[PDB]
Amino acid sequence: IRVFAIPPSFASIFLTKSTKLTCLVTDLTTYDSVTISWTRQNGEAVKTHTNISESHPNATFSAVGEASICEDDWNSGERFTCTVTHTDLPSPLKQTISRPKGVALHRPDVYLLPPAREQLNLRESATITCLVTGFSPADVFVQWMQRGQPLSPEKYVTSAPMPEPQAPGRYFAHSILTVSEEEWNTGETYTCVVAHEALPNRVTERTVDKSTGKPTLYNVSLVM
Amino acid sequence: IRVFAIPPSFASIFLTKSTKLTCLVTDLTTYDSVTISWTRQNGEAVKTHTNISESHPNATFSAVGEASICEDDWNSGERFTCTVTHTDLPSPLKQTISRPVALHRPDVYLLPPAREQLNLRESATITCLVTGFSPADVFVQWMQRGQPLSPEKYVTSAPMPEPQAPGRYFAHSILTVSEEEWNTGETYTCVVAHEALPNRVTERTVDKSTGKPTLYNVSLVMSDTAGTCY
Amino acid sequence: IRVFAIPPSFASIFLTKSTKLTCLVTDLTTYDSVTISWTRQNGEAVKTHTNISESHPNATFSAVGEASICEDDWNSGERFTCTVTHTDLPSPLKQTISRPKGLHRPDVYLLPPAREQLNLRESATITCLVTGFSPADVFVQWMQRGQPLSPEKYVTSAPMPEPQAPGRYFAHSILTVSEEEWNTGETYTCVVAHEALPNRVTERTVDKSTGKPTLYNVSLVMSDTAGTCY
Ligand SMILES: *[C@@H]1O[C@H](CO)[C@@H](O)[C@H](O)[C@H]1NC(C)=O
Ligand SMILES: *[C@@H]1O[C@H](CO)[C@@H](O)[C@H](O)[C@H]1NC(C)=O
Ligand SMILES: *[C@@H]1O[C@H](CO)[C@@H](O)[C@H](O)[C@H]1NC(C)=O
Repeated sequence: IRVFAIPPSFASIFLTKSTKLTCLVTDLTTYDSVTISWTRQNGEAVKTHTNISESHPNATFSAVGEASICEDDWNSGERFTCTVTHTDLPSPLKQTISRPKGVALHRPDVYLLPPAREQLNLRESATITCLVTGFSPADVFVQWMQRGQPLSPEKYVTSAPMPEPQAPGRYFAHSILTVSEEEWNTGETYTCVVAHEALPNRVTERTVDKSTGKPTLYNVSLVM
Repeated sequence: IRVFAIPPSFASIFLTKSTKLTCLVTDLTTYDSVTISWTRQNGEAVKTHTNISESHPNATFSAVGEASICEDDWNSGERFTCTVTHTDLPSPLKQTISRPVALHRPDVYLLPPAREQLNLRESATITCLVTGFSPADVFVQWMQRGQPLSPEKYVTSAPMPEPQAPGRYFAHSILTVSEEEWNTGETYTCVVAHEALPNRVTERTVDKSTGKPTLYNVSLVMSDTAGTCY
Repeated sequence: IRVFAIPPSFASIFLTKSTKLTCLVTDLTTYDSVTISWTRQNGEAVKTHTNISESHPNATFSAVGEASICEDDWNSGERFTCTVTHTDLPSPLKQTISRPKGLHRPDVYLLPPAREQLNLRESATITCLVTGFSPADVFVQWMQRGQPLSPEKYVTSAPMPEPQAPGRYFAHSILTVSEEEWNTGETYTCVVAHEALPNRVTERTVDKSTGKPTLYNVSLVMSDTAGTCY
């Protein structure tokens, strides 16, 4: 008799440029032929839903209802409801879900930290992280692109959001990039883009090179 | 009715300098005569539980318990079971917790702040990158010339598993400090204690003198009439 | 008729992480049918020992016995008594050994090698100086990269009180390294252990050029019109 719903975060909408509504109903009795539907605040009908998940091997039934709409409807303020109806249910339960509004809105600050000098001494690998702090809300999406070509999602893992101790309403995140030491010698800019709902373009990247953190080495002056 | 028993994490052992295991009962009604105890592999005298809770906001009753054991009798494979004889359950509830993997020495690296970060002259962040270690639950803290900092100042991160390495983990630890408190000192040695090192505890420190790789310059002067004494 | 006893040194509880008490039985006649064991002031069960020593050819009784205990029992205040009964001396000989019941943090000052040693192009000596710590009997070890070196590579000097401060001590520990291995760019950190630091473990690392950037100011003059000055 447990009902849950995962709201569509900004990190998932930015992937396919389209929001998706999902509902997770677990801790129920294993039975088939379960009707899952979505109802709006005004009762307007929703689009066709399919791709219903099966039951878990541990005697747990899970039903997922997919519904794709535009970002304007989700940002307008309309509230949805994951209605679950079945024979064993004495009454059709309801659960509302929407986008919480009324929080802070600060533009993210990207600080691409250069790799440490001692890391390159081993000549084994090199982990370049992208420090992003001072943003609201949390759960932002970051990735890496190789001269415009995105890399595989497996290489980079987004750190879990966590509130900043020195800030009342800001968060921070990390995104490492494990690459070989010999690779970061002929370019490898590794632009760190950030997805947030405060920037005018919602995307901000930084361009670096091998001689980024190293200051000038020559100061030769000519006197004539 | 579920009973949990959180094993003593390595982070709490080093900080408190004393091991302490907790085994409490949950999902129980508001009944009295609820006693708890500790049973070892063979069964001997244990420490009496103290600091009993009162109640919970969700209309339930619980009783936590702590004991005092040694550190050598934990990594040898010994098990500790907290047997609770509930009044409403004819069968006593027993929870056995113990410890068993590969061991890799952690790698400690300190990342200096970026050049563009100091241009704002608002705050400075120092990250001590720790990667390639096993198992998880590693405690990372910061100090200042031998004086430890308050736990509210520095906050560690979660032990996210390394994607490239199938059996390693990486952690992060930020330290937001003022911009003016960086060019006059504040080494902020990154002290980290792990259970896969010959010396257990290791620490590394960085400062502003780590850079400037012999920034030399040669004055090229020719066909000039200065009339001075070099 | 005197039974010696070796107190648990701080240098022995860190290298092996196992504090064990041992009382040396000497100055007695060599005979069989003897009872050697350990007793505690509390009055609980005490583990026995093994590895009985041989017989001294100079007609001197010798016996060694060690038992494995925990680490918090010695620091709590519990006393351990080693009583040995001999046929010639029926009177028991009680040997109560306990740490004194009553402190400054050590300072690691890694002295860089001089230039005269490198001029001979034979070897290089790196010493680690630690001053201002109490009490004595500390442990100094050397580690390379991520593993310790051989025990014979470095020898730790005996503790000696500071002639200036009556409540401070100092220790010395040198290390032999070739010139080629010194200019490679290694660390050769000095990690010690003390019973007063918040983490009890500290280490300091250096490099070939870690003190100052050592910038240059050389000027190249190729003008034949600018005269010189005496
Ligand atoms: C060389 O650099 C130093 C420090 O950067 C500076 O003081 C000196 O004036 C420079 N030499 C010349 C000829 O400008
Ligand atoms: C080198 O610099 C020092 C101080 O910067 C100065 O005293 C000295 O005269 C300089 N050498 C020459 C040859 O001018
Ligand atoms: C030494 O550095 C000073 C700047 O501090 C500069 O004025 C002088 O010309 C330098 N001496 C040389 C280049 O011989």
